Amino acid sequence: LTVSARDAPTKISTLAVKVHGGSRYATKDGVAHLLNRFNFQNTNTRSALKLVRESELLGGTFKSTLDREYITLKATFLKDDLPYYVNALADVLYKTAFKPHELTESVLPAARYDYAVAEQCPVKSAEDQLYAITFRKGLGNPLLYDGVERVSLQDIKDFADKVYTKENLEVSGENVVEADLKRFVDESLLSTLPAGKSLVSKSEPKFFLGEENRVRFIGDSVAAIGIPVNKASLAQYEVLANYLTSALSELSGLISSAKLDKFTDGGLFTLFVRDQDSAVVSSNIKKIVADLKKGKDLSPAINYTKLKNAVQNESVSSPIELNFDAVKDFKLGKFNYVAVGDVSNLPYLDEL
Amino acid sequence: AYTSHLSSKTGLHFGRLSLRSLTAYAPNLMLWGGASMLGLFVFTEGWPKFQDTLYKKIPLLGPTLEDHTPPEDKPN
Repeated sequence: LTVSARDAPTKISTLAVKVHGGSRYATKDGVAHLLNRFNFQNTNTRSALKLVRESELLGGTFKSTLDREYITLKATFLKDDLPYYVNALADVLYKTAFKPHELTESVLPAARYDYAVAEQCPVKSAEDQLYAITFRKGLGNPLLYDGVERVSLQDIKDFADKVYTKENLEVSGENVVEADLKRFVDESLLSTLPAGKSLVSKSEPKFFLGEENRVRFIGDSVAAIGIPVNKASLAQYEVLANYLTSALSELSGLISSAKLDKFTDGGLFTLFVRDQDSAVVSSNIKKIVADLKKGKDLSPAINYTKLKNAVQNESVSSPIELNFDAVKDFKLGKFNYVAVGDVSNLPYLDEL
Repeated sequence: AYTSHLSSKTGLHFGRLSLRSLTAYAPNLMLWGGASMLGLFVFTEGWPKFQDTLYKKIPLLGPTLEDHTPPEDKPN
């Protein structure tokens, strides 16, 4: 029940209840996705239609987002309507109905749509293959439900009262008075929630290196490399991710994208090279690894990535507080590799 | 202060029909009643009873409808 807010002299408030309930904590495959798609269905005291048609008249919307670590319950609204929305999110966390007709009419078709829209992008396929071959049973869980292991409704209820506990959530409010938000989160149903355990582990997530996976796919072909990063060398890889996509590097025309997903215990640096024909992807990924196996001086990109980190920490307010100044050089060591697409013409890990 | 609820009402309705649509549709179907009454005034113009009761007291289209055939050149 860490409640934090940040005032502003503006018009739109934004509440968020973030729960450590992502794919990394999922018991079966896709239970976090199904609970996420379940989130704003009907409660025991208010229907899902009544919530939408009263929030429209009060001027605000609800959303809930899933990633590897979090289930985020966001409420964007007009500034002086705050107790309605804290009681709405408290009711969603405490008492949601969990009806099987809601599972079979809304939530399973919504999840089927989410899986079918993420299946067509070969970069999402390569990213989850990369996560799964780097981390095996923690962070390498599948992100979305695709029905390979059957998730019941009791599995969703069990995951819901496993992760919707008072020690496993944060409440964070943009443009909210912090004293009034703290007064409204108690005197609510976030005080009656079970004071469970916090699921985040301060260990290291037990990575694996040198792994490779190849997936058949019709369409664009992607070659992806992935490097697990500990807590110490996090900012060197952020400078590398911002250096490879900026105009400072000669490889920016060959790299489709490059990013570093950060966590509270390290992260994963992913790099994707994607187009429609395997000869260009093979040529480009061989050039990328042959240039990264020699050194790269990352010190030009420090102020650039200071700006980029300020930009991307304006949107989120998860501060990781990185150094950026002790970053001097990079040389590629060992890395996992995923080939998605025309894999009879994409190179293997031997040839990189 | 801070709004915690939404004080509302329902009003009156009986399915698809409200009273708000009745208020919005009342004067135009008064006009529709007038339009079809003028259509009846068209479609009963050759009728003699509606002529001698209604259509021959128009101040300029009154004497236009009658004969004044003399009672001399008709057999009945």
